[PDB]
Amino acid sequence: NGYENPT
Amino acid sequence: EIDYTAYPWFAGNMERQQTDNLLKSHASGTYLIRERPAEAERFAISIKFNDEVKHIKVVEKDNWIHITEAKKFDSLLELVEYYQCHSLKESFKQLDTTLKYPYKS
Repeated sequence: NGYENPT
Repeated sequence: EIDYTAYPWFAGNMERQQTDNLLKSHASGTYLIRERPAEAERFAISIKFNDEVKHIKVVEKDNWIHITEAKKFDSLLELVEYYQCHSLKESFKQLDTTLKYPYKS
């Protein structure tokens, strides 16, 4: 959250 | 301990907004590793792509450095060095690019 999430 | 001040991709402690002001004028694949002003000694990969600056947490857990749980490194330098050659696609399908160009180019 806020950033980027993997996959 | 590695001294990251050496590398032309290390921006030190820098805020999110300043990073999008700095990277917006560059080609896709331009990146920087910065320290997060709200989490001391935690880092982020900021990379321009599709005219927007994406931001990825560098997690440190159980002595691994990683941005996805599915690929881990001993150090931040080794993390960056792996993703300079292998696209982030393998764990960020939103983001098919390697860490091509450090921002101090």
